[PDB]
Amino acid sequence: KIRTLQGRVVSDKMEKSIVVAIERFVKHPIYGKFIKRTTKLHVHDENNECGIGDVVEIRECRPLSKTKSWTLVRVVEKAV
Amino acid sequence: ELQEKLIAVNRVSKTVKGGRIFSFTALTVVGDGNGRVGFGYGKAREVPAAIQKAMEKARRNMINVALNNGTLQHPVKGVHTGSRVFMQPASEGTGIIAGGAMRAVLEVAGVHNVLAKAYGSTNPINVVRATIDGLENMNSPEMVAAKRGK
Amino acid sequence: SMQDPIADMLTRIRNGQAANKAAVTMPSSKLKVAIANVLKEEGFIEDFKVEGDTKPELELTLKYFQGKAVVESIQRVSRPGLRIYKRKDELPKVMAGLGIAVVSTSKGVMTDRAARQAGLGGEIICYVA
Amino acid sequence: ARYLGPKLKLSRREGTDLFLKSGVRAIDTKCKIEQAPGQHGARKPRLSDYGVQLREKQKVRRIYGVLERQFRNYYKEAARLKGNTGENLLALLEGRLDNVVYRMGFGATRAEARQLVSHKAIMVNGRVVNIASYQVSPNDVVSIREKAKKQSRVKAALELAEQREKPTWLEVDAGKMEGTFKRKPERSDLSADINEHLIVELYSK
Amino acid sequence: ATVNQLVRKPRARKVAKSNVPALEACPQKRGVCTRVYTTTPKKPNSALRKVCRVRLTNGFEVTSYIGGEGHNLQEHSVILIRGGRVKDLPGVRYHTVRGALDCSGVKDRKQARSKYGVKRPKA
RNA sequence: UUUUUUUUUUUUUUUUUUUU
RNA sequence: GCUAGUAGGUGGGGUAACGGCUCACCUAGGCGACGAUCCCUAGCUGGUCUGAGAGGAUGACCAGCCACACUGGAACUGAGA
RNA sequence: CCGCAGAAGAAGCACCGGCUAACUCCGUGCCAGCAGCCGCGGUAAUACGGAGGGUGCAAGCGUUAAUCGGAAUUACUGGGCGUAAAGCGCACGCAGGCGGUUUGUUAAGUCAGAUGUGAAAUCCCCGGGCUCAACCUGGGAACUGCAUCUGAUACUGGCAA
Repeated sequence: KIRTLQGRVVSDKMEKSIVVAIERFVKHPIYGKFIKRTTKLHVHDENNECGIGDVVEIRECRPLSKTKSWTLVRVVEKAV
Repeated sequence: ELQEKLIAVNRVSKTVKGGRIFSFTALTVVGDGNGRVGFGYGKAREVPAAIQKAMEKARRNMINVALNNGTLQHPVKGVHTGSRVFMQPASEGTGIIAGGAMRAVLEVAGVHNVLAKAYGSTNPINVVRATIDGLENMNSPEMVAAKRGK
Repeated sequence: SMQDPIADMLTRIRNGQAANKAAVTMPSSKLKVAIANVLKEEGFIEDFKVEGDTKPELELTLKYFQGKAVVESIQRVSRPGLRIYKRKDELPKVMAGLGIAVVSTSKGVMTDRAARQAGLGGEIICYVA
Repeated sequence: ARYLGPKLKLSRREGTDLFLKSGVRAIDTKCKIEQAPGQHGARKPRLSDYGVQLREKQKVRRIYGVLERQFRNYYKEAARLKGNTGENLLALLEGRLDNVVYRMGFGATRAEARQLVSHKAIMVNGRVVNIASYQVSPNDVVSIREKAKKQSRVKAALELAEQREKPTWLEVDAGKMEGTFKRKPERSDLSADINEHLIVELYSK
Repeated sequence: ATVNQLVRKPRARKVAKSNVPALEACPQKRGVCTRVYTTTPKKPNSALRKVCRVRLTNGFEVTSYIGGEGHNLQEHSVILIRGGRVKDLPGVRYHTVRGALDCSGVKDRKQARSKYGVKRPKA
């Protein structure tokens, strides 16, 4: 019952966190092209196995600090 | 028992060398009440002589409009330089609510359920030419049923 | 024609069919051959054939009645991204009842009538009339 | 407020054989059509394509005696109704209370019949509905009340209608004076000589 | 047929040209009588017509016509203002429905009925 | 495709009604 | 051209419940021409003055919000101010 | 509601061009004057201004402050590029728009359904209670989306080739 977005790893700073931000899949009443605007997917990583370069699946978890909800699940699109 | 009506006229009278000149014109429509409609132009030295010459030309053959029963089953294109034009049938029961600028050309045959007013031009000549020259381009029920059969 | 898949299918049956031919032939495509089929089985064309089976060409017997195009009143209304998806009772009902349109939906390409009766909405390809 | 007269002035422009005064002596011989009813312009009048529908709103407005009020408030719902302009409008003016009682013969003139119905001399199944725009729908009933039922004017109608065409759309009793519409009026046999669709096309001009 | 000359006046006889500048809110207003005049030599020899100025805040100075009969329309008053700048008047861009306050306007003109508001004569 | 034999000539007011 | 506990970690503290909601601290991180600064100008909704109606437009019936009642900011006393 | 007593007690303004609509007999000289698009008056003024009659309509009649009418115009639903206005001498690449078309596969958008929301006065239809118009109303419905799931696969995007 998880909401499973397809996140490009698009920033790394924190020892046990990553930013997997892609487009904001909640739409609104408009012309007829795709919803191509970002949302801030902040994620408590710990294995760090996906690094910089995969696309990762994720799931809804507690904000143990400043709204940082999600955790990692699996590699949707491998390594490039 | 044919039906015989004017639609339009010119004032047509200008300056010259020299004083003034004038003329008398007419644009008229004729029909036969089972379904047949037609149109004709004329001129004379005189008013009714122009109407005469015009109606005499209007009496030529008259296109049997595809009516079944009180009105017609397709928007047949009246193609002209932008008139566009089309008419719209009404559900055989309410009247000829057409443009009084061109209604004549359907009341001479008693077409009782057709509407559309003067679409893209404020001139009765523009639509009355457009219609008769595109009414010849009609298809029978048996022709639309060959076009979608044999 | 690649900027609008599969639009040339409705232009080519207008062109050749005005232009004195009983025939037209072209490469086949993922929606065109179903359109060719429905156009025959309603009877707006006399036949279609498909030829060179392993990489086939697609061929239609146009209906050169009075030397004028049967598909003169036609319009292809759904366009790239700005699609035309309509509900089972929003569908076309044109020419005061005489019809018709050709659509596609959850059972293939078909007429709007046959769509309305199966109770389905769909992709409005063209108003045939 | 429905105009009152000179009542034969209405005939001198609305035209021949009107109901408004049906009955005696005046008919033809003083409504002056074919003689010259408008003497000064009589030599060469004209009409208009709109004007000729206008005189036929006038036909309907004066032959039945109804206000501009009612012409708008019957057309108000005639955009909701399902038939022709002749059903939607002209039929109702033929079968509103002050008109249906004339039609059966409870009065002799189509201007007397309104005065009667506002005077509490008629009912609808018991209802003394002086609100005479109230329209009496089929198989339910309209009667002169007891103490007015054979009262002079009634017999000046019923002995005079006897020689004329009585319609089938409605049925009456002529000796105890009560009735209804036995069907809806029909644009064929409604016997008003009017082109019954002119009065709504007159809005489109 | 040379339209730059032709458009100015050509065959209409109401001729629509009216010049009505200024706005800043609405035209139908109250107007203080500010300071009376009857000065200015013109071609229409305007007689007894005290045409005064109004303290309208509109970006320039403006004036009003006396709008109807009754000779006293004093400088201390405050009447109603409306359009209708007859060809006669230079500078002015309004007239006035002026029988408010004590300025009276129509005196015993039985004919005035619904145009100004007067009662019946002797039937 | 060289085309300066003098430059200028005040406002009016003509104007046979009208729907077709 | 906009950030300041604002952006992220540290970890102290307390919210019925989240968090720079935030202090202190180590470092400088956060936004932007796929509208960041900043101001317009506004009562907004079901409805409806007007309906193929798509547009022009109003927010005011009933209430729903608010927000008051002198300019009121605000604490207390009370389930409820 | 039922007897007396009497049509008794109850109406008028625009105005009258031409717009839906009825016209003349007269005045004052672009006087005074309506001024909405038009039109009227420049000593023969059909409505300026008086008057006679009659007219539209009848608790009504003209008209006014705004703005869309008719009139087609900000146009996913709705468009004109010779015209009003209308492919801007010119395209180095940076982001962006369209990315060649079909197999094996997929259903998030596509579409249909089952179930929820929109208690009550809608819009849109009937049946009625008052004498009844109204009014008082009850009954019958339709609500694109969003929710939670069952499916049907022709597009939209993808996945492997």
